[PDB]
Amino acid sequence: KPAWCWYTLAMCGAGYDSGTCDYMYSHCFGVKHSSGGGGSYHC
Ligand SMILES: *[C@@H]1O[C@H](CO)[C@@H](O)[C@H](O)[C@H]1NC(C)=O
Ligand SMILES: *[C@@H]1O[C@H](CO)[C@@H](O)[C@H](O)[C@H]1NC(C)=O
Repeated sequence: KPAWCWYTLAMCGAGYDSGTCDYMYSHCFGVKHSSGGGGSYHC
């Protein structure tokens, strides 16, 4: 994994954050869930 994530422990969401995440929603933990596809950037 990159220098942003760590594992699938799923820290945030369980009080670790203001229930708020970032890199996790980037399909790094497997918690995010959408109807379409997402996971894109305006690079
Ligand atoms: C969550 O963020 C709020 C500010 O938006 C802050 O006041 C609060 O202490 C934070 N809580 C945690 C667990 O990070
Ligand atoms: C596009 O931006 C990404 C970072 O979001 C960067 O890693 C990549 O090198 C950039 N590619 C080009 C062609 O600018």
